[PDB]
Amino acid sequence: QTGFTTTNEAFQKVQDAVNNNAQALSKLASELSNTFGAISASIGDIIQRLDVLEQDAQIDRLINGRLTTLNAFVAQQLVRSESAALSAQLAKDKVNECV
Amino acid sequence: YKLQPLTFLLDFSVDGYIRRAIDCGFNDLSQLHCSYESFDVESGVYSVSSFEAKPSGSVVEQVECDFSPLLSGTPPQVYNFKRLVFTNCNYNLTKLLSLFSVNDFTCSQISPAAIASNCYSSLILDYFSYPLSMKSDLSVSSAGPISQFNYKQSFSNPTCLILATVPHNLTTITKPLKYSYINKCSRLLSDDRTEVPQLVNANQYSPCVSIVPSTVWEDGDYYRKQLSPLEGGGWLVASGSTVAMTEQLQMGFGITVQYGTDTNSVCPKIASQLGNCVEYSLYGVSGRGVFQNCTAVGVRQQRFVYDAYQNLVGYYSDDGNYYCLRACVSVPVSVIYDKETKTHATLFGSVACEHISSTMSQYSRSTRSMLKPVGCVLGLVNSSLFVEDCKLPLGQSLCALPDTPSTMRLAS
Amino acid sequence: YKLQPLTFLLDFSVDGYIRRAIDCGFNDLSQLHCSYESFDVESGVYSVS
Amino acid sequence: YVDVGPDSVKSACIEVDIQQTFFDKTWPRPIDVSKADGIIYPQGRTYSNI
Amino acid sequence: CNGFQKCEQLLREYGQFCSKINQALHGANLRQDDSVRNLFASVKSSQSSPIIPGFGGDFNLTLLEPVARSAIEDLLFDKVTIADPGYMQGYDDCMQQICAQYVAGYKVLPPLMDVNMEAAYTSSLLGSIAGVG
Repeated sequence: QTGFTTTNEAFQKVQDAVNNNAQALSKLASELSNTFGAISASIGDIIQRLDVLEQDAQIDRLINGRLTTLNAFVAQQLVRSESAALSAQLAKDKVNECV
Repeated sequence: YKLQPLTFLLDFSVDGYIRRAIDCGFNDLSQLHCSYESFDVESGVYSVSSFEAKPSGSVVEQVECDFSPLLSGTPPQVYNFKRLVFTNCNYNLTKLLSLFSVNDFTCSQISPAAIASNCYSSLILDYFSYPLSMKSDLSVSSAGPISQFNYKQSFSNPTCLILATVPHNLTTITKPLKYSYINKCSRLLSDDRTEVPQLVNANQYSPCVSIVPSTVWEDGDYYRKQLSPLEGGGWLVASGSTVAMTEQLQMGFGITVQYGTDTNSVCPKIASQLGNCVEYSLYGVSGRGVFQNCTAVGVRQQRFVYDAYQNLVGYYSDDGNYYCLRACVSVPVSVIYDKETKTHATLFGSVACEHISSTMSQYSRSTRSMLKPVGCVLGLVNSSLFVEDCKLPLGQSLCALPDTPSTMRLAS
Repeated sequence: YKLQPLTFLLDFSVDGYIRRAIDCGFNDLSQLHCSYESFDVESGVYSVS
Repeated sequence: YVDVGPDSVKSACIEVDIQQTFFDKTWPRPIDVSKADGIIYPQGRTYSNI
Repeated sequence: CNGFQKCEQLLREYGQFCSKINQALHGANLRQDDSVRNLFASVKSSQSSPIIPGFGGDFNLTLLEPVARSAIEDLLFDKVTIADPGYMQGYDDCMQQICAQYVAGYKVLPPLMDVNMEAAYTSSLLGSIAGVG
């Protein structure tokens, strides 16, 4: 009871797991919204570049990159959910016998 | 009935003639029906596009550089071109085009209407004497001699290449004796076995251009200057070609827009201070944020402030008032189809209950123009019975503990 | 002192003035700080040239 | 152009004595990044505490 | 996209990709709920001794509920630093100042179980351990 952060390695593991889920969600989404296009304000050529033709090109590449990044984020979430399901079954077994 | 481009889910009977159609745009349920590509979707909690707050009270923050020196006196040749930089000054594109008839107008990597409307950090204009016939030879990037050895425009910077003819009525411009350009520029090495040509950079001075007189004496004239041992020795070879002077003087103008410099507004009381709401604009950066006095972080040497993100916050732009902006507020919507009970309940995630506005009153975003205070669930829900514990329970699990059985009729 | 293009970790005070900086190019120890993008890092094996 | 005012009317420039060896001294002052010696602030904008 | 007429024309062509991403997220949330229920089902259906401040003589018991939110569990939740999930007042707290809805744009779903409900399940387990010993 007196010591959790230093005495218990397992408590440090809880802190790491909580930090990892929060960091992955916060860092990934912010970076994608952070000017993915080489020269953009998160929207490509909204008014400054050659009217509709330049705007459509820059927006299209930015949208395609965002979609591929979203697919990678979704794949990571699916892997995390699968690992969680296996760990949950192990936790249920520990409660059933050891507890 | 008005026609607009729309994505319609189409259901075809045995005949194949269309019998049932779904409009994805109108109603949240119709968007759900388009998803799964099924007329009826299994009951579930489904997210809908968040309702962004409407922009209001837009704030806009925006000397008199004359273009007379460029059109006054003899224009220099393309190799001897002189570039004039105009900063923090009011400018009129219409006056320049009216003054000179424009045979060719082109802008690269930018829109001519857009540059005129948008304030620019810098406006560099280059004046040169150019023959009208060789429009192709002058280019932002080309293997032609005029770009290679005379005047070039930077490809990376948005640049406008304009060819214009001075009017006879205008007397401020003085016609040059003849159009002159250096066809070939090369420097002999000290050994003299190999001679290396030099390609002029855009807005770059050339040593060969200086040795050639402003007007070349003869077409294909040859000028030789012996390079000093300090610069590696050898000789400088310049070949200059002359184009016969036209009856009407023709001038080639290169327009370069700089937005690189952070703080400069070359612009052609809603817009002013007061307005603690979503829409805003500043000297050079326009963003949507709510401004409140904060007085917390910022050297104030630069009016714009960065949040360590690719898009800077830009707060504290006014020196007099320290205002820190925030991100635009968007309210998430979650709807349970409840197909078995055929009842739809709409919940707005977070944002308390009072903050949310009925029928998107304060929010521009909606599925379509026509949409669709009791307690306070995860979010306000349009249900007649707030609590009916142990009544026909069904595990909808719309937010957390509430099972929301509608066999409407939530929080059991 | 001559200047050359380089990436430097920068620490900003509440005033926003740069009290201290890290030169990643100077040495491997600075390079590990640059990799983490943190002025202080826990000791660990790090990538080297 | 610009005017620097009247040019000097002095007949001859003043004699100069050059003693590089006397000037040379051991005074080493290495740039210290830790104290942010000789680093320009980003001119574009101010930055956050992190 | 922030939301523009130009964005909509490209988005409708790529709408199927957006729909498939949503389907995968909905499935992941549902499976996580199924896992939580399965663990709870094992804890449930077990007779529980009524909670006593002292279950046995000469035994210190931090596990006893202060009254929901058992002492040690509170310790754990306090040492750690979670600011990512805000519900009902979470958007209001961000305005006062994580910012999931303010920028980018995603919604963090509720756990679907109250902390008091989780404490009640631990309370049932604490009573069960002595009986099934």
